[PDB]
Amino acid sequence: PYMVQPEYRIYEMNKRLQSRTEDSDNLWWDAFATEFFEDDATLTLSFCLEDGPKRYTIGRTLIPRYFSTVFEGGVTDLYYILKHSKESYHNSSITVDCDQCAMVTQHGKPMFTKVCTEGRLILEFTFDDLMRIKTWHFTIRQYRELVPRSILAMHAQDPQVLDQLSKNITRMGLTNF
Amino acid sequence: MVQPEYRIYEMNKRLQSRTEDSDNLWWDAFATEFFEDDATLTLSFCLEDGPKRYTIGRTLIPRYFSTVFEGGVTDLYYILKHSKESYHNSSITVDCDQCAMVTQHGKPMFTKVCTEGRLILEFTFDDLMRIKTWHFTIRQYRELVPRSILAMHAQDPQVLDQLSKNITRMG
Repeated sequence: PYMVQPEYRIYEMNKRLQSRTEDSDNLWWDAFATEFFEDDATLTLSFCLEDGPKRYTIGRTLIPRYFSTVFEGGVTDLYYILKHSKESYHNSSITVDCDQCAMVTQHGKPMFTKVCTEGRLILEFTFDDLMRIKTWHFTIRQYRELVPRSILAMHAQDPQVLDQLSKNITRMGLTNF
Repeated sequence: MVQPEYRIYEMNKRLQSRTEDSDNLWWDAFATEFFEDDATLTLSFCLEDGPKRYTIGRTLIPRYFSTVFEGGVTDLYYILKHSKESYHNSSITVDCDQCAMVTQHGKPMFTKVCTEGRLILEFTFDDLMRIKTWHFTIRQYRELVPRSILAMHAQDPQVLDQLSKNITRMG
């Protein structure tokens, strides 16, 4: 009766990523993959290095493992910004071809780094009622680790920062790290 | 099954089509697309002296958004997290306690600025679904700088070139 256009599917995927928790198990990730990918889908990461092109292709089975992995090291947020996508409708598929795609991951402590991985993202959807990704190909061109700067001078005098210093010397020694 | 939060995704997409040469007329069409003819926009702070509220009238709403692009900014988008949607007579409320306004700067710092807080949006329950009120309570602010990832970046001859250009501007 209706049909989701493909950019709404991606907003859905960002929204679903936002409800992941530190308690989300592997079954939650399996359902994430079942929601958005096809049963035979693949996910490819591509780099152009001095040695030549580097392909990393993940089968459908490990697509859930991949997303769980991106979250592993204290990550709290992951989302996708697609800038100026081009859609092309085919007989049985739609392709979303984004030249400026940014994958954003927010880290927690101690750095609270915002990581931006940017490149070309090619998405092949099925012209389906379900509208799931059949191929995900991400060619990485650019990478940034953004660190919050200390905005005010008095921040370097915060007694909580100095306590963190003193709490190291309490648990470890002064001659000890 | 109507989905009001996506209206802001569309705003994000629409903002991306802004160019370095986007008119005042362009921003007036932007405002007309997403805001009612009588909308207001309010930013709020809780400060040492009490609530401070800044409210913009509809005619000043396009100039709000283009001002955000005046410092050499290249991107502006909104990230809404765990929004609660509410349906009234003729209105829908979108209340997001984790709204992030993200702006990308250009040279020399290439900063990414994240302004975060509570965003409340009142939409008309009609076919255009345009914003009646936009109320943003700013609770958190971060200026993120790209770090230098590799030690050899400090020896880059283009970095030394800009230094050399500087000393020329001295005598």
